[PDB]
Amino acid sequence: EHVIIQAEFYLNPDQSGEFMFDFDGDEIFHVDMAKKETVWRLEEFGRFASFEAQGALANIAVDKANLEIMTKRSNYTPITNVPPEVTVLTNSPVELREPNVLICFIDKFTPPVVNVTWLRNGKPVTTGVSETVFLPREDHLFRKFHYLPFLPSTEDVYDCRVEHWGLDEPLLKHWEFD
Amino acid sequence: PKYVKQNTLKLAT
Amino acid sequence: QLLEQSPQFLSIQEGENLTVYCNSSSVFSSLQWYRQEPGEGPVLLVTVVTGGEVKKLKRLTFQFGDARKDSSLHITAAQPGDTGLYLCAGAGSQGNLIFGKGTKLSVKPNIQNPDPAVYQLRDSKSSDKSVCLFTDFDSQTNVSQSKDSDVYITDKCVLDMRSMDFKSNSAVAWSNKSDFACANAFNNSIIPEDTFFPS
Amino acid sequence: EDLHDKSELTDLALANAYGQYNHPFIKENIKSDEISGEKDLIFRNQGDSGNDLRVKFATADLAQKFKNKNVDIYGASFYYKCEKISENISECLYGGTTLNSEKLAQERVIGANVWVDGIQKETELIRTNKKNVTLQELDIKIRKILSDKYKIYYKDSEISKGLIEFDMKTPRDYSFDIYDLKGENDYEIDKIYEDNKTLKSDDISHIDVNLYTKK
Amino acid sequence: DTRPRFLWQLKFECHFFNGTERVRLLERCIYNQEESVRFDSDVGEYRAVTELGRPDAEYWNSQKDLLEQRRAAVDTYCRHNYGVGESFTVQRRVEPKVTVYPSKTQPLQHHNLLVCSVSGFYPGSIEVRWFRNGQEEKAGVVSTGLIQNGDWTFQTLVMLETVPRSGEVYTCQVEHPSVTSPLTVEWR
Amino acid sequence: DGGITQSPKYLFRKEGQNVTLSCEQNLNHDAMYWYRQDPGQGLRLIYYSQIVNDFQKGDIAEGYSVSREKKESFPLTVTSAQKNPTAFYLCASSSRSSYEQYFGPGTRLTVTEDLKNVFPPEVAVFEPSEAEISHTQKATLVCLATGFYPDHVELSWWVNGKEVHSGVCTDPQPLKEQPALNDSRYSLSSRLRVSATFWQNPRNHFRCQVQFYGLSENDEWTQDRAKPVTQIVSAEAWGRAD
Ligand code: NA
Repeated sequence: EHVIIQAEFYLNPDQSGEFMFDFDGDEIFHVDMAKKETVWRLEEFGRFASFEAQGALANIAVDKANLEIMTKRSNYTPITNVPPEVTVLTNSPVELREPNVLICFIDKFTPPVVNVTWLRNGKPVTTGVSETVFLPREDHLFRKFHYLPFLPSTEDVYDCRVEHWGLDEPLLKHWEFD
Repeated sequence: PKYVKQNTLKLAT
Repeated sequence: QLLEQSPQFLSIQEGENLTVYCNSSSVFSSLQWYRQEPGEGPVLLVTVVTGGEVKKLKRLTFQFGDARKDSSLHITAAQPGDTGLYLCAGAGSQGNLIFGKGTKLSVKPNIQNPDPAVYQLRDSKSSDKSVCLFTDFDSQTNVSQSKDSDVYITDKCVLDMRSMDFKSNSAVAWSNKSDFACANAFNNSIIPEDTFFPS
Repeated sequence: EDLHDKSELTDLALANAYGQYNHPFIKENIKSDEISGEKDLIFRNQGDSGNDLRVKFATADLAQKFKNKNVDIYGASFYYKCEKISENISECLYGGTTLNSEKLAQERVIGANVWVDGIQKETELIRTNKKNVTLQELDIKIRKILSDKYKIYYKDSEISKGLIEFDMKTPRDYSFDIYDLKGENDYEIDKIYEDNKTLKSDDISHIDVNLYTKK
Repeated sequence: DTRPRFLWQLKFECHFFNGTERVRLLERCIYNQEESVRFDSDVGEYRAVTELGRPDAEYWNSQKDLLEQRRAAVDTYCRHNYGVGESFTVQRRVEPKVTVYPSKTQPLQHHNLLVCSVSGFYPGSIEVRWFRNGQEEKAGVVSTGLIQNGDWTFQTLVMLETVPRSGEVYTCQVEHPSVTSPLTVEWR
Repeated sequence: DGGITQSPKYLFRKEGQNVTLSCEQNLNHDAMYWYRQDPGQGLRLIYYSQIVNDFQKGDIAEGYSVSREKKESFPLTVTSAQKNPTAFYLCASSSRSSYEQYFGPGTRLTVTEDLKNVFPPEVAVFEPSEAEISHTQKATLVCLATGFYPDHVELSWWVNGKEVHSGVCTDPQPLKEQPALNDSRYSLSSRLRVSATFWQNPRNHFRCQVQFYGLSENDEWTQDRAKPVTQIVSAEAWGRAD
């Protein structure tokens, strides 16, 4: 028993869209709209399979036009924002001086716009960072992963700062060496 | 081999 | 894409079998034959679409060359009603019909009781005018045109008196030259030696 | 052996392939009690315009199997080098034969994905009401769509290579190279179908078509 | 930034039962988190889920070749894609690393909470078991549940309430499809 | 019972004039075609149109123009730039359910060097000879239409007020009266043959009738003779015993 989901969205007035395939909750690939390429979640996927980005681009164009149609059809009812729940967690149990990965898991939110920062001590870090696209959920909210690789120490603390419109105040989740 | 996509459809106008 | 039709003209006696041809250096995907009466629209006879195809429609037999480069139209026991222009047309799998120049087919009727004669006919009007009527010759006879500017001679025409199971050929000659008489009107035609000349 | 290019084929070969896949012979509920050359089955006056029909197999057991059965025919029909059986015009055909009684309760629709240079084009559809359907019938039906939409057998179309794959729910899948014509003439081109290979209709999953340009 | 947003989401869901023996296609259109109209292969036509979806369902059900394409997508689309990614998804195996350590909290002295963490594994079906001296304990067991790291690996922590005694060896056992016999990690 | 039509059947113009040829069809076909036909040349494609609002040049489009605003209709315009306008013009239509091109009846266009050349036919009936009567027991009437230009005539025979086709033969080609002249006048003969007995009945009335297609009620005529308009010219004869 399994599920493959082709999931797309368009958002106004942000004018961003996304197109991705999901297997059981993991991303197989998405299409980068700006660069018109297919990006496999894991690199191995992309010598086993292929997908022509163009097909997604055509879909996104129809999604755009349809959103405008629906927006108007609903007498311009806007989305109700739903704040995310954040949990920070680590790749594997922390071992002092052995490269690990911090995981900021952003869950149960909509619309799909989110400003995310890693604060080491209190200053923002953007070195070796990575992230995923907005992944789908059965309730039609979104999930998103952010990644900060580091080296475990007592000499440091971390803060994943998450901003979202359904949050009256920027959300902060802390993680200190155990 | 190739992934097939389902086409998004134009809504009723 | 060029289609050539062979022969340009054919004159034949009723009862004979004949073949006409449509040729090209290019391959055709479909090839057609049309028949046309003078001053009318051509009518489709048949379309052939596979090499070696033979189609049979009563006395007509159409064939597509095995290598898609030619077609033949065969008529068994030709009849006068088969008279007309036979046009070949070729398509190609994509873009439109090109036509040949046509074989002009003339089938001459069997004439059962020839009685060749040349008569003189007077104007209905009190006017002093006359025509000469060459008539009742069999279809073996040909009528030549005038070799004189002021003598008019029409080709032969077959009329059909349907009620009387009777057909006949004729040709008309006229002039206003004082020089001209029915004895001499058809001198340039080869006519039967027993042609009747009244009085 | 890689996909053959259109450019390799004689004008005649393309015209013959166009002709075969655009004008197949299709008839239901006919029967032959007559074997010829031990392999072929004869249906007198049962072809186009009253022609005789010679349905040709690869083996005598195949002909004996349908001999004196109420069959359905669906195949690519030719005249050139069709052996005569009588003085009537004879029309020939390889295989394409199945049992007339063996019908589905409801029409089976089979979808076909299509890509050109990897670019996804409109999905195509074919149908059959046969419980068992020849592979010939479905190849004809796909190439007909491809001929109509993509002009695969026009010399001057942009399509230069093409592949059709039948994706079965059971283990064995089948493939056709659209330009790997076994020769210039209908009787050579169409021989591929002589094995009378037949698929259970319920076991067919779907079809994939890949066409390629010069680009 | 204050502008009201408007969102359009599209989902084509392929549900597989027993390899590829039974497939279900669910196609869903979603405006501002609200599904409006869907196609469900068990139904075979579009159906409005809210009144906003109504014009779409009936426009779409009016096109016979649309419906026909949709009803055969179970094959052309679902099985097709299943087959494409079978080697690297369905049959993906990553073996968990197993580790046992005392928790770094707990109430309230003269007691011990033990932690079994299984990390970096694929797929999510997993049985984790605790043993005291070769005999399994089921009382006082508490688990996080599966945690999906994104990146195609799971992790889970299983905890055990211990009232510790002299001589004891605790064991964490992990049974998983990437290994042909159980994984055991020992603690004292 | 749909079909294609063309109009008018006969078209006559002075050189330097653009002219419209009409073609309608109600066969509900999308595709339409115009050809010209010349003696010994067959048909050559001028223009075609695969569907309403679309048209595309043929082999010999120079001098010609079409519009296709409606499905039913495909006007051809022959422009003064066309160097050899005189021809027989055929329209055709087809569907994708058959290879067949269906043809309209054709329109004959003659372009004159100038309008002074235009003359209606004189028409005369010549009565059967008493030699043919005694020799064959039959009686041939001859009708002669002479001095007409352009060659745009239709002759018919009327016996007792009813048109006849039986016993009739009309030359399929006219004769050129003055061949060394490009706008030569024409002549045409026809025969009607009946039994002597039928000719000998003074109740039987015979009429040769020639519909001529000439100048319109718009063309300028100044010259001495009556204007050579579209008209019927006739001659008659009655049976006699004698
Ligand atoms: Na055929």
